[PDB]
Amino acid sequence: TSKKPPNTAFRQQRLKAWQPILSPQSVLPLLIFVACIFTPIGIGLIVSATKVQDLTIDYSHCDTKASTTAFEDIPKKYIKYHFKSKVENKPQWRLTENENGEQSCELQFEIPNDIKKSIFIYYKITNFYQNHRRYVQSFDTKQILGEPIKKDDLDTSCSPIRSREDKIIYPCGLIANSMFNDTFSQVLSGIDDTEDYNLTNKHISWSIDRHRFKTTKYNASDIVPPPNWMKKYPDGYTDENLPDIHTWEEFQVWMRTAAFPKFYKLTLKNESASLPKGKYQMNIELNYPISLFGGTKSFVLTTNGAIGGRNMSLGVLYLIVAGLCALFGIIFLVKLIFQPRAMGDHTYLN
Amino acid sequence: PRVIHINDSLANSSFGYSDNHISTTKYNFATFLPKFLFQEFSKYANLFFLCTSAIQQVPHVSPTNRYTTIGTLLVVLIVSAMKECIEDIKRANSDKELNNSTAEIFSEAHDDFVEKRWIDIRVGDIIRVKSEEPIPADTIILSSSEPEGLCYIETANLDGETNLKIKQSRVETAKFIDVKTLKNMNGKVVSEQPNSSLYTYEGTMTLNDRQIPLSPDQMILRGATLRNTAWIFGLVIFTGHETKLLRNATATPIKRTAVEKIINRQIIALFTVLIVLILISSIGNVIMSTADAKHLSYLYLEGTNKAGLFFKDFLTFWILFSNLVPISLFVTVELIKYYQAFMIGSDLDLYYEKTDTPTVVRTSSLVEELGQIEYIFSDKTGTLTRNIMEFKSCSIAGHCYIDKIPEDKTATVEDGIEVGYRKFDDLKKKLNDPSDEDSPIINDFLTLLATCHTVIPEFQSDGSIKYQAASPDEGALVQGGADLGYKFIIRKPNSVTVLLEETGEEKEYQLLNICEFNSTRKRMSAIFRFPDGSIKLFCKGADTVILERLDDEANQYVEATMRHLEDYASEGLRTLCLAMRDISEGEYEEWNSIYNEAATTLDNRAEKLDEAANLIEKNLILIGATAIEDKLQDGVPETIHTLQEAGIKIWVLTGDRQETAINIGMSCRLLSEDMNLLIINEETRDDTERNLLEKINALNEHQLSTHDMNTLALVIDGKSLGFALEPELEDYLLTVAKLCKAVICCRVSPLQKALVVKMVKRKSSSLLLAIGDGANDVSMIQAAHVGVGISGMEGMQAARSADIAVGQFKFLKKLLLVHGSWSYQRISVAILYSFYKNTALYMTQFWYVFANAFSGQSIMESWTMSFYNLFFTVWPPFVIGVFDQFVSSRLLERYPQLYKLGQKGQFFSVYIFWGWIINGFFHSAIVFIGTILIYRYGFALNMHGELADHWSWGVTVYTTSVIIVLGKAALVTNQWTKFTLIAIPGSLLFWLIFFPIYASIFPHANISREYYGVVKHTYGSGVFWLTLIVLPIFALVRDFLWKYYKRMYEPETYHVIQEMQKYN
Ligand SMILES: CCCCC/C=C/C/C=C\C/C=C\C/C=C\CCCC(=O)O[C@H](COC(=O)CCCCCCCCCCCCCCCCC)COP(=O)(O)O[C@@H]1[C@H](O)[C@@H](O)[C@H](OP(=O)(O)O)[C@@H](O)[C@H]1O
Ligand SMILES: *[C@@H]1O[C@H](CO)[C@@H](O[C@@H]2O[C@H](CO)[C@@H](O[C@@H]3O[C@H](CO)[C@@H](O)[C@H](O[C@@H]4O[C@H](CO)[C@@H](O)[C@H](O)[C@@H]4O)[C@@H]3O)[C@H](O)[C@H]2NC(C)=O)[C@H](O)[C@H]1NC(C)=O
Ligand SMILES: Nc1ncnc2c1ncn2[C@@H]1O[C@H](COP(=O)(O)OP(=O)(O)CP(=O)(O)O)[C@@H](O)[C@H]1O
Ligand SMILES: *[C@@H]1O[C@H](CO)[C@@H](O[C@@H]2O[C@H](CO)[C@@H](O)[C@H](O)[C@H]2NC(C)=O)[C@H](O)[C@H]1NC(C)=O
Ligand SMILES: *[C@@H]1O[C@H](CO)[C@@H](O[C@@H]2O[C@H](CO)[C@@H](O)[C@H](O)[C@H]2NC(C)=O)[C@H](O)[C@H]1NC(C)=O
Ligand SMILES: [Mg+2]
Repeated sequence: TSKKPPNTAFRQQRLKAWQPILSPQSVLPLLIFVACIFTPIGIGLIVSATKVQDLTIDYSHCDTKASTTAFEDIPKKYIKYHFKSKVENKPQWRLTENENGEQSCELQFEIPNDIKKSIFIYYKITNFYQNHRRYVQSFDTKQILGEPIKKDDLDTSCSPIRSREDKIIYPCGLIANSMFNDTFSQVLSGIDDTEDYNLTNKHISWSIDRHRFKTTKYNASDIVPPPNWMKKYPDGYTDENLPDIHTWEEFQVWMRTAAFPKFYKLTLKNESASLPKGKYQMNIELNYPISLFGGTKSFVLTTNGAIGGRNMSLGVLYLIVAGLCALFGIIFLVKLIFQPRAMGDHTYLN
Repeated sequence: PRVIHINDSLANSSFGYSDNHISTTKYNFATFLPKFLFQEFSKYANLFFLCTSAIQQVPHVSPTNRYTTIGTLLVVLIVSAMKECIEDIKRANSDKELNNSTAEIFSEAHDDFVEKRWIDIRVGDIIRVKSEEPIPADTIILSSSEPEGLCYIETANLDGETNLKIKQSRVETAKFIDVKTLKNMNGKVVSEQPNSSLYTYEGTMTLNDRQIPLSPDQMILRGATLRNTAWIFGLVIFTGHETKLLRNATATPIKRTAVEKIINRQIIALFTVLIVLILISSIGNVIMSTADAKHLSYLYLEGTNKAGLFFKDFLTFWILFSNLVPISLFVTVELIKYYQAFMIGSDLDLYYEKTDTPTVVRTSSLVEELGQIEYIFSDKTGTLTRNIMEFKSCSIAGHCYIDKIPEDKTATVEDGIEVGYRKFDDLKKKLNDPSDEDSPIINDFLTLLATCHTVIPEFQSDGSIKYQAASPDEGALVQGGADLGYKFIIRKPNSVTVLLEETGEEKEYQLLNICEFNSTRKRMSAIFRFPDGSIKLFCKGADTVILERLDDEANQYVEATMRHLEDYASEGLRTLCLAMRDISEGEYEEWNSIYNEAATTLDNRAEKLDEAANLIEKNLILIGATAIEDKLQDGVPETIHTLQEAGIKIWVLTGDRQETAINIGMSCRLLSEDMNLLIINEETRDDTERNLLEKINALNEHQLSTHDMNTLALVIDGKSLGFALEPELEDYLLTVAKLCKAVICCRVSPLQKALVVKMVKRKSSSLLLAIGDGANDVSMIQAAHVGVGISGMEGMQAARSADIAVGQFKFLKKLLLVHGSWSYQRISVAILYSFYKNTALYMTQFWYVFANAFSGQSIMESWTMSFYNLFFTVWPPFVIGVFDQFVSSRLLERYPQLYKLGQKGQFFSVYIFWGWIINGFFHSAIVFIGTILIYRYGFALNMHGELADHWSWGVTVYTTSVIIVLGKAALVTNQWTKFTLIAIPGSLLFWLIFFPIYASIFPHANISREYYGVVKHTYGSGVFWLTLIVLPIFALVRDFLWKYYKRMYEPETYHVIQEMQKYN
């Protein structure tokens, strides 16, 4: 019946604790230690990012601004390259067209040093916002897993490209429709006493993509290609022309929505042998027009880095942090030296 | 007409009257949602989020999942619901504990009273309530144990009156004393309807043959209490919520604080900036859709109708940005205030041992206001004093007597009229022998001490007799006569027995009539009949009323007694004058007929009785005066000085004269030996106006130095205060009161203290604190801002209606210095951090509209953003708002000037609000740019050349955001207890352990299909552990440096005090 409150350490707010002191002796060592630990990490990161030796060729406008009878030089405005040695011969290009007006761009460049690391080949697309809200979520996953989804059970995200001419569209999705279809030569054709260099076309997407993208079980009279697939797959889908999304890995790579309009898309790779120096040639079937999205396509050949590939943002951020720390520490030190506080007493400033 | 049978519980049940159960619960298991939902959806955040979730039901608009906002809303709703249910169960516990009590009901079959429960009582039952126990319901008395049929009820719950009321039964029905003869009475009671007018009843009780009338003279309400009677017989006529007192019960209005208004302004600012951001984003979207309509053709946009497209984009951005107003705040601050209210009534330093009464905080909505109080309207009797009385001195026949004579004036100087101090031994020596002339006056005094009172004595088994006195001064007068030698013993009705220890024989005096105490009379008169057969009148009262009604030609010692009232009033001791007169039978038989003239008028008793008594108090003979002292409470001279040191102007309201108030103020260390007293004692209203004008023009014409601005006090009387509070004159008193440091009001009417409080609070910006005792000043507490009720002996009426129940005045030194500074410093930081942690995260959704073509794409997941407000950022706020102390409580009472920091409003303002908001904006932009510079082309992985995606970057953004928020929280904390490590770093570890489990389990259930394989691309990637180290430090270095600079080179008072606490 005793209404006396308990007596302890918690009910009396008498818990043990520690109060942090912002004394300069407890602030300056912290900042100098942060600087001394961020400077080596920063220089190591910028050194690791310096070793990235890659190349990028803006092969756009090859249908109009490129020669036809011979390989004319590519303007320096487009070509970009970062190698251990200097480039002696300027990259060249030519326009070669065959039957049915199937134009193609033949690029020719020179690798001046043997690259020991593995090689990767992407296409960089600029001003193609994949992170758009109407673009990232507009694809069904059940049709990717491989099921005969009925017309009334289709995903509502792919609303415009849904059931054409009263026939269920197989790849209901804006990502599947606008697919990059510039077929690469799958091998770098060596020129002048230089052998070719084969490349791997599969095992490029994520593991979960290869594990989820299962071959469909549709027929051939109920599914129709999207409006952007009528050329390569004419007369609709058949029993043999029915694509297999489990092996067709480029489709799996393109479905992964990028983050910014300046992105890459893995197309070819080689991790089995080194790429020797010499002059190489690459054929690209000019099928994706740059006028559809207003940007600039580019063929990019890179290696691999412990952090990424030719980017110093981490290094410059480390350098900025270290510089701010080393500046403010010395500033406060000289401020307390040349003019101390001399205000430890209260002096009744109430 | 309410026809009520007497002796059959089946007959009155056909009417179907109410039962006896009292319902104090707010909710119920039957009708819970239709009221709780309407109560919850009444603020701003609740309705806003409800409209948001309602709009989030249209297709192709919601950027995230369809249930990302309703989840948190339902979570906080069920949290509020379970808290309300817990409080309802805690109230119903006491409800049932009060309702399951025992009560005795008559039985027709048993022909005797059976013991049952209170809830079983019906209208029409005959009950028998035992010795001094309260009445269960509104009963009409049938009989009683007293011979005539009277009883004494206490009405301290239905009024504030402290005396006992004589409720008597009719003599035509008081003959039913025995329980076995209760069955033979038949009849009905035609009662009135249920009302709330307490002092008016009308009924008609018909007995076996004819009807008797009823009246409020035999009506006992539920809040009353039986006293001085063995048992009574009552007939329940109103029960439950149909009584007179509990019919239309009062409701406490919503008491809002200034912090609530600042929160409202901050929420309005957040809504405005939200509208601005939405407008800017929609403008960007429409201009980019119109300007680049040719390049964005692969998306198959509309183009042909932009009126609907703009509205859809507006709705999308609204749904994306509606999380800028954190609904978690309205629950976090409420739980913090609830815990703070709990942590107040758990301190032993606020607990009274001599009474066993800790601090009881009834309302937790006014806890921070303890840190910003400027005025304190304190009472003298009960609050400052111990409310106990002790007979110290008497002055009779022109002499003066004390027991402990001090040596300053032990020598009676014989300066003509005798002034000085003599011992009580010489009082007994002039008392013993009958030959002295003054000894008949000494004995008429000493019988007036032991007979004129209204104390009911009682014996115990030990023999030490306990006196039951309605006022503690009369009880101290009786105990002073008892230990002086004239012990007062057994008091039966209409006679008084006195044990005389001088002779050893026990006398007796026949009490003829006593007239009750009245505040208009301030007298108490009692005619008596003696063993002599002679009739004498005894009268006690103040010196300001009875000295006009004497015969100054008869007595020769009036100047000595007036100088003894002058040196008594120079010590502040309350005094009473005692008068007597022999009367004859013929005038007593006429004043008896004047009393039966007042017995005929039951409609008018205040006007008739009291001035009908004053017909016979036209002349008296003075015996002398008495002096009862009231001891001051402990710590008060220190607490008041400490409160005045902090800069808190105190208004002391004393119900006495001017000199007594000045003396008790000088003794209480309220004033000083050099404090300018602006005495204002004038009667004419125009003269008071002229005095106020003279004071104000004498004060304004000259400058006020540092010593002059501090050494100023005001002293006002009752009439001057009543004439200075008019709507045309109160401004002068207000502008003259703000200049002084201590106000002392004297002779204040009870119903005017609330008037003063409402006058001060209606024309100022300060917060008041009304502390008092008894039901005489309850209106002062129910009208001020922060009410305080001291648990005392004058009745527990103020303790049940005050916001904070305190044992004594000593505790306030710790209630306003520590539990005010902390309660105002913690909530502000908590609210600022709650705003900052939300704005710093839910702003990247705006900085990202420059990269997704202003489409309104979510950067992070849908469920992770919702969990951010439930499982990751709800523990650091509670720790910084409850378990944090910026300064020790031991080094806080020593320097009360820190209270000024809370008295002005330095730790909580809209300027600091905008500062925290722009700091969050800066951090959001910093993390956004630092992430987009690293995740440039997405090629930041070394796993066989695989790339990142849209989600492995949003996860990094979210993780960096929560790390930076936790780092800022750690930088804000002041004390590193053992409960903080489980809040700030504990949340980080909880997230780092919960993310892989979630991303590995939940995606397999078609709930979060965006985390397929992100664990390898995040943890396995070397970029995560590097950005999580390079970005938080880069964002927190600025705050760290600014805090160090304000702590080192430009400190403040609390900075220096915390420095001295840390180093010493
Ligand atoms: C390449 C180098 C990079 C270097 C980066 C450096 C940036 C520094 C920027 C500004 C610092 C400027 C001067 C630094 C010198 C002094 C700073 C003064 C700071 C100041 O008193 O007011 C602050 C506002 O401060 C911002 O909220 C900060 C203002 C930020 C405003 C942001 C305006 C919008 C920016 C958006 C940019 C977006 C651009 C687009 C990018 C995205 C698209 C690409 C108030 O909040 P506060 O939480 O700190 O309050 C403090 C603090 O709580 C504590 O020290 C004190 O308590 P006590 O002493 O009792 O313990 C307290 O009394 C108070 O002083
Ligand atoms: C590589 O990817 C390129 C980008 O999608 C693609 O270029 C587009 O190809 C599609 C498919 O042919 C083109 O779409 C046709 O456009 C014409 C107008 O130029 C339309 O008339 C035509 O609709 C027709 O409708 C008829 C009645 O329904 C039907 O019978 C016809 O068969 C036909 O479907 C198509 O809508 C589009 O214009 C091309 N350019 C752009 C910028 O989209 C390449 O063909 C593709 N190449 C390969 C080898 O895959
Ligand atoms: N039985 C009594 N008969 C006549 N006068 C009494 C009295 N009891 C008190 N008084 C006087 O009435 C005056 C004021 O009215 P009241 O009786 O309500 O006392 P009070 O409310 O002022 C308590 P305090 O004096 O401690 O503030 C007191 O100063 C007192 O001298
Ligand atoms: C590895 O590279 C060789 C050439 O360097 C490839 O051989 C060519 O294959 C194509 C395929 O149609 C033929 O048209 C050429 O005539 C072949 N050239 C020679 C010289 O044999 C070989 O196919 C590559 N390996 C794989 C697995 O593709
Ligand atoms: C990676 O590139 C190397 C170099 O071209 C490939 O190795 C050649 O593979 C072809 C396959 O037909 C052989 O004919 C060549 O003899 C190989 N070159 C050497 C020097 O032995 C390798 O196959 C490529 N990796 C792939 C395609 O996965
Ligand atoms: Mg009082």
